[PDB]
Amino acid sequence: GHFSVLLDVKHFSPEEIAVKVVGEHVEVHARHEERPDEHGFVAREFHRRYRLPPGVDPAAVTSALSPEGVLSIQAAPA
Amino acid sequence: GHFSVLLDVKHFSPEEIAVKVVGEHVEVHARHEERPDEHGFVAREFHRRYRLPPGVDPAAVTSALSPEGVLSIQAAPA
Amino acid sequence: EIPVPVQPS
Amino acid sequence: EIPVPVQPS
Repeated sequence: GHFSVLLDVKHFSPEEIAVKVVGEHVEVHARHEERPDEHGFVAREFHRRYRLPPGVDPAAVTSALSPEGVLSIQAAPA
Repeated sequence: GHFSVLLDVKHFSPEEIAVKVVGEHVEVHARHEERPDEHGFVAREFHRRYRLPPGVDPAAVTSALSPEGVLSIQAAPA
Repeated sequence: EIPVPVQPS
Repeated sequence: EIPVPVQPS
């Protein structure tokens, strides 16, 4: 099997995103500490969870972040 | 003085938003527990902070959420 | 700290 | 639990 997801993570830098395989799921945890903006301060955080299909090796799961702010999590077909 | 802010809180219901006056600031804490979506599950959380001008009574601060998902926090001119 | 009710509208 | 490095690209 394979795994392939694309995510918009526009407010987060690579160091603010944590991807992990926990059980039968791929978890994405993005968090940024308080930062200034036009009107005040803003801190943001999200947690996304996707299931990992049976024929996919958790060790084959890679993650990359594009200069456009698109996070792609993939596991090539086995 | 007065206080008036407008926020887009599209993913949160009134019960998932907490507005409070802490010191010289107005804090907005929005959090929703894990919920299903097109590809997986998603939980979201944000914390915004705005300063409260000196001539504004913290007791005069009101908050309302429009059916369009716009949160307005206001304190009428004193 | 003072809590501010979020009035549904 | 296995961690997945986020590769900058």
